[PDB]
Amino acid sequence: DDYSLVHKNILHSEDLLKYILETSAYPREHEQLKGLREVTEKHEWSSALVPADEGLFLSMLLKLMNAKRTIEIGVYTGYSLLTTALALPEDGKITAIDVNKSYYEIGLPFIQKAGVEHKINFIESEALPVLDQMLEEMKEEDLYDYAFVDADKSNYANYHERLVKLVRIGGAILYDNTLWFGSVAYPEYPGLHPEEEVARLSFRNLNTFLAADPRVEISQVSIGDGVTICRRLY
Amino acid sequence: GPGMGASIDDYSLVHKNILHSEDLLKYILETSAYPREHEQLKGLREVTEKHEWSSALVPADEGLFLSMLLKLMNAKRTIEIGVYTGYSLLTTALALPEDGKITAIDVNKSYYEIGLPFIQKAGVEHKINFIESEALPVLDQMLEEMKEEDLYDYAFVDADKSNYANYHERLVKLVRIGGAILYDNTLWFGSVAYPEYPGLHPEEEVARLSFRNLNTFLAADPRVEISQVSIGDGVTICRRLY
Ligand SMILES: Nc1ncnc2c1ncn2[C@@H]1O[C@H](CSCC[C@H](N)C(=O)O)[C@@H](O)[C@H]1O
Ligand SMILES: Nc1ncnc2c1ncn2[C@@H]1O[C@H](CSCC[C@H](N)C(=O)O)[C@@H](O)[C@H]1O
Ligand SMILES: [Mg+2]
Ligand SMILES: [Mg+2]
Repeated sequence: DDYSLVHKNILHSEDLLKYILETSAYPREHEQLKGLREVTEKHEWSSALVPADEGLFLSMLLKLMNAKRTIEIGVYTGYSLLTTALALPEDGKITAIDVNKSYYEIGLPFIQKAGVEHKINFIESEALPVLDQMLEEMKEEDLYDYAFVDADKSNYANYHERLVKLVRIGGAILYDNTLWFGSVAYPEYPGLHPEEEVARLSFRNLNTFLAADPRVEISQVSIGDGVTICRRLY
Repeated sequence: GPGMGASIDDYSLVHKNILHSEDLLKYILETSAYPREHEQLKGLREVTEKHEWSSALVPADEGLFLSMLLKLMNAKRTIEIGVYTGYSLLTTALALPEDGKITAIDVNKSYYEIGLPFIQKAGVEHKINFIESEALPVLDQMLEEMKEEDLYDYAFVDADKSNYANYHERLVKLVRIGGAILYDNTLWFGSVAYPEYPGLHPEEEVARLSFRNLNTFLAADPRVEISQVSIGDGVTICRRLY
């Protein structure tokens, strides 16, 4: 974590974010999500964690659209994955993909105690080959309702070209961190780790592309670090 | 407020935003909102920006989020409480299918008639039943006449800010199980973040205290699941559980 941006907020004060979390998020957070978050807070990459207010937003979307089959790309310790698994019905199904299974094992005991591991097919791999392989075998009747994209930041455009064919018409594709700590707002942004700058430029290009992509409708939402919701049109 | 009482000259929060910079908000609007905004929404927004109550207008990024929720949940029958010039109402009517139906309520029809030419030009006024009235008597009459068959899929609440809690007690019975109730402005320019806050007009302070109480109440209400979203001035989404 030699990164520069980890502690930057997109909201105007730490006090405002704290108010949201303490008033509206933590009281509604499943005990196993609380447990998973607290153990993840001890980890070196805790800054990658999907925050608790964003989690409840993901859950609300899944329930409002009556999602049943989803894909979760970029799992880390499993906060967004457990959010999804708790939101789905008892017979819901999730394909979860991450290059690093050791991160998943940090949160897996909490997923198991929540009683939802049976919904999850965890695949340890880089996401792009898995999505390529899904496209070759995907039957139209098995298209996903919802995809959450939170893996290699520099690769979101490549994920998008597969996902617009893997989610159903009317299904949702959510891209996490599309404001990149607010640093996308300017053509140049000093002081970044070179990997952070790669990600920043990738998101500026992605945001412009998705706003013109005729295959989806979009809504960029200033929650967490920015989330762009895409809905497949055809 | 826009509906009744104090003028805009007294208000203290109008120039605040919940995001960390105006540059970030401008980036969101110019990159992701304006390119996806219907030309009649653009026209309605631009005429409304010149009105004395422009601070109450639902912004363009929030509008596209409302549209996205409506479409993802396949909403068909909705209620819009607090219309003003009609930005969120036109957003809803464009999002709904051709046979969608909206019950729109506002105490001031003259505000609505500012936006009506754009709604007409957009070709979706046929979906809208506009009712000029305070909202509570209308909702109470709906409670007496409603059958389970005709419950609303979605309600957008953006009327008298001091009175959302009373709206909520009706809407949890008027929206179907699994349907959505959205409360607008629940972060009130960030001023909800402290028990005490300096220098607001009495009406702004009454609204601030109302939102602090509402946010605590909704988080404790077993009838709904919630998500408070830091878009616009804060939107709290509620989903009816029973
Ligand atoms: N090419 C790749 N394919 C799949 N996963 C990748 C990847 N590159 C990085 N990742 C994974 O992407 C994750 C980003 S952090 C994901 C956070 C998680 N969604 C949450 O709810 O908190 C890390 O776990 C990392 O191991
Ligand atoms: N008691 C009441 N019943 C119904 N409408 C009310 C009301 N008190 C105030 N209002 C109306 O609530 C509106 C708040 S501003 C609404 C903004 C609008 N939703 C948008 O998309 O921009 C004003 O038009 C005001 O006239
Ligand atoms: Mg992320
Ligand atoms: Mg409002």
